[PDB]
Amino acid sequence: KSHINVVVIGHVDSGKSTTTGHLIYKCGGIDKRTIEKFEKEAAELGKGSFKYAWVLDKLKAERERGITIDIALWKFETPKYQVTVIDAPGHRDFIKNMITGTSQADCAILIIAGGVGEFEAGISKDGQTREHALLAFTLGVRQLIVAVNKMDSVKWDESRFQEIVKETSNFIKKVGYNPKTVPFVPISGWNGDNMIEATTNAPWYKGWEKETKAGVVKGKTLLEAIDAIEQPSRPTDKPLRLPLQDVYKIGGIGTVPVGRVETGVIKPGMVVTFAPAGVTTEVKSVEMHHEQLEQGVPGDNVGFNVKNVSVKEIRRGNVCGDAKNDPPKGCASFNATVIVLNHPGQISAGYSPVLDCHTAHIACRFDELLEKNDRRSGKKLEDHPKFLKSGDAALVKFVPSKPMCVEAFSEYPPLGRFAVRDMRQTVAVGVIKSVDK
Amino acid sequence: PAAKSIVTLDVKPWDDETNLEEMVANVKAIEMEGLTWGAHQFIPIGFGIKKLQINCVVEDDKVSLDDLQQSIEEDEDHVQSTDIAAMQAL
Repeated sequence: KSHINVVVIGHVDSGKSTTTGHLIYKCGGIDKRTIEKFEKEAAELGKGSFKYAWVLDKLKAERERGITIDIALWKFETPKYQVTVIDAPGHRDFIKNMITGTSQADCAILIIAGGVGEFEAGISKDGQTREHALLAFTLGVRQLIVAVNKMDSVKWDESRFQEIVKETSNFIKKVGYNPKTVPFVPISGWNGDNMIEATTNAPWYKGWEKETKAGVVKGKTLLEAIDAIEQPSRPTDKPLRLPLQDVYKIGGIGTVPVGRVETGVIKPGMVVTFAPAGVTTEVKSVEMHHEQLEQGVPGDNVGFNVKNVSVKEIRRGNVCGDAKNDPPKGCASFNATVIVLNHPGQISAGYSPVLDCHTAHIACRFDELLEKNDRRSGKKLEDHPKFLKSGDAALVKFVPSKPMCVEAFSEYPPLGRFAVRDMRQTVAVGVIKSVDK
Repeated sequence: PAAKSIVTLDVKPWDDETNLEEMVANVKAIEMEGLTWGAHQFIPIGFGIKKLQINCVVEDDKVSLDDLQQSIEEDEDHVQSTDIAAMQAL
């Protein structure tokens, strides 16, 4: 099965975590042993019958106490895909992680509460949910699924669902998504309505639909909507790009850089170059985990041995690529479309905050505010704005304070998106449009 | 109730000789209001080197992950760097 990443977003009262838990649980994504002990307990409480939601509550408690073992990532398999899901945290430091993180989503799932009060509270202009949707859209997550949760709280009323769909369509349209390409699925995460099996509580519901470039796709459940995600393409054809995370000196082996293959492929015997270091050498061997790989592909976090290089000649932030196939280089400057997030203040030329791009952490000057643009279309609205404020989209010329290797987002996505840090938060997100190498 | 997030951090040593038991002990000794350390394991990353993968549960309003990472990295004798491997809503 092919693999895809999905990010679930929504207001704290949307029930997105309960919904996410149900999917993983009932799609065989949870550890067998874990489920057994929690189901056994769930049964003991009464005559035997138990709700899946109770089992999830017990797991949540174990996770909260910091007992649950292994990485904080949910995974499950649909008929067509192996899915890794990120149930977006509300933590303010997650913003930078979403931008520079390794697991970029192929589709976002916006969970919305159907209740009158809870629905309005979730589509607020200044809400964290809109910020996550805006970030997803900005970073190129073009596939979206909307699940209207807690339908039981509104007695599965068709009018209410229709009004929610209309208001939510306006909400996502303003962010930038085309509502016609988005399935709207009424569900009850808690009860399992329209999750894996079609609901029996809404005779009027005929299913969801979405327009694609080839036609119209329809289905009934949220699981079907996920399976309907259009197959994403991987960067295995592009030249190698491997940002360094660490570098080690192993006696008898030599220098061993470690990082994630973002684009292209790395193989032993290959000749590579490290920018902006300017070092070129042969890849002796490649290892991942307990195995000696024959090749590292996009997504693989690998360590590799290179010769005639001191662990001091290369370091974190440098980028490794093929020496002859469009080798990476440091830049004199780079232009990027910057979307200013909600933060108190105004940004003027001269501003020099720290930027996080792939594994680079370098202060870069907003050398010139080239234009202010209409965010969704990118159309230039003004030449040389005097300052930028929350909500603005603008083309900015950046000059790094230290040697730095970046790429245009359209060419090498992982090296073309960045987060701007200041005032204890991410104040802006950038997408690199051009680079002066 | 206070909003929380689960964070999985990767803590990397200097080489294949770094004392890993001391490395994780020093991490777990760090105290922050709203911070609870969770399970951990050592994962091979190649050539004999092993990284520390450790989970923690933090109260969104009280714990700065930047500050936490910086504090862990003060242990220069054992830690080369830290990275956020995963973040999930609780």
